[PDB]
Formats: sequence, structure tokens, C-alpha cells
Amino acid sequence: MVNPTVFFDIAVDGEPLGRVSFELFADKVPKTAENFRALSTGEKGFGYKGSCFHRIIPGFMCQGGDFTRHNGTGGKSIYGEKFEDENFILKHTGPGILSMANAGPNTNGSQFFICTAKTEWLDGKHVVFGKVKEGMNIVEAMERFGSRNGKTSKKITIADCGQLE
Amino acid sequence: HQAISPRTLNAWVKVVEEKAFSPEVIPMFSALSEGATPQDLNTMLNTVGGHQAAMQMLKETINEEAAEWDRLHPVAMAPIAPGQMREPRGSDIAGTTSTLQEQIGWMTHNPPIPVGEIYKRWIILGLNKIVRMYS
Repeated sequence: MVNPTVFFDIAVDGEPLGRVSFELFADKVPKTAENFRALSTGEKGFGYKGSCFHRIIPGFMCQGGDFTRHNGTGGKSIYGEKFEDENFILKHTGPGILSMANAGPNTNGSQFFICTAKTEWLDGKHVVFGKVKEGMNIVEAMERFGSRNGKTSKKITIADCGQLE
Repeated sequence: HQAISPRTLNAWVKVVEEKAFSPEVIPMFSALSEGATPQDLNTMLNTVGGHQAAMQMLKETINEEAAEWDRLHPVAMAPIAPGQMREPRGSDIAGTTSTLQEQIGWMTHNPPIPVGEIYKRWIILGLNKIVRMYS
């Protein structure tokens, strides 16, 4: 297929929670899609396996992908530099949208978030690049570990992750 | 919030016209600027007509301080959580890229980020630069 599918197996303090898979819209945002797909397979020799969802805000989103510092201040893309906002064609239309976290325009690295609500006000500020396929219930479970400021109550980790097909 | 008054301004105008850039301008500025928002601080400064060279010296200090502020305050990762206000940048504190209710929120958030007091300190350092050149 043109759009790849990635899976994350989530664990909570080491205990298996379940699997979430995503469709990556390579047909609309190929550079952003390929970054997350390669970080998910580990093929560049670094990536998401073992990293954690460091910031989870109930009724808003789950954020992860800082596999270098584990707290939001790190992350790195496969391109050897942060990379531009590819486009803002796709919108934040409800739960399960997969979008890039950033520190302002054209600062994409490896951090991402999974929407657990409609967050339309993010349109034009975060590049949407995928959506949850299977496992939204697992995302909903993960939300229960967050707090209003995003601190998690248990270690929510990507125990394994890769490409399906 | 009430935007500064023509009355306070008239006073700062009379101060700068008489005392030029003698040391006395500084304590005066501080008194007339009590509790000002960044917008109010810029309205006071904009009221100064002439003294273009000195006004550019102030601007250079404000730009330098604002960039220092950015350097020492890295932006948090977005997206911002609901309800929460983003952290001010240098240009927000100086009033170029922020609104008035943002200034108010910061000044009235918990605890405050007192963007008016901060900007006022930068202005003061710029007024010190001017006073040392002219007097």
C-alpha cells in the first residue's frame, strides 16, 4: 500500500496494556510519515522502542516520542535536523488523530501526539500525519494515567513497535 | 484594567522635555509606570517626540534583553494544554507580539509572570544607558 501501518505495543510499569496501530498518510505528508515510520522500526539505529508517553492530558491528548531525553526536551528526526512543517492539509478532527508536537513553526523532530478529543484549534500549528486504526480503546486507557498538567501516574512505555506489512 | 491615562502621560512628557536625560528621569519613570502592562509602557515611550538617537539606544537595549530572555527561557513543547497560557517570549514581554489580556493573564496567573515588571526593568536599563551617555 502507499500508506504504511505502524504498531506500538504499550506497557504500563512493565505490564502489557495492548496494541495500537496507525495509518500513516504518506500520500499527503510523505516526509513526516516516513520519519515516524522509520523511528517505529528502529531501522536508523534509534527510535521509539522503549520510549515513553511523557505527557498525557485527559480529554486532550497523549504525547510521546522523546527517545533521547524522555521528558520533552529531546527528540530527533531521521533527517539530521529538525524539519519543516510539511503542510497543514489534514485537520485535527477528533480522537485518534496522530500529529506532530513542536516548539514552534518548522521545528519537527520526533515528538508526536495522539488526540483523544476534537482539537480543531491546533489546525495550522501541528502537522497531522496519521490516525489510529486499531486500539483506540488502548489510547483511551492510556489517558487514565494523565493529569491536567500532563504528568503521568505510571510509566507508559512503547514496549515494542514496528511496521505491519 | 484601565489603559494609562492622558494625565500620567502628560507628566512623563513634561518630565522628558524639561530634564532631558538627567538621572532624574529614572525614578520618575518608575513612579508613573506603576502597575503598567507592556502596552502602557510602550504608550509612555511612544509619547516621546524627538530624541530619536536616545530612543534608538533604548530600543537596542530592549532588543538585547528580549533576546537574552529567550535564550534563558526555552519554549515548552506544544501543543499547549487547554486552559493554560503559553509562556511569554521576549517580544511578548516587550509588547510587540502579545495582546493586552495575555499581559493581564500573566500578571494575574498563579503565580504571576509579571511581564510588566520585567519589561520595565529592561526599559530602566535602557534609560540608564541614555543617562550615562548624555549626562
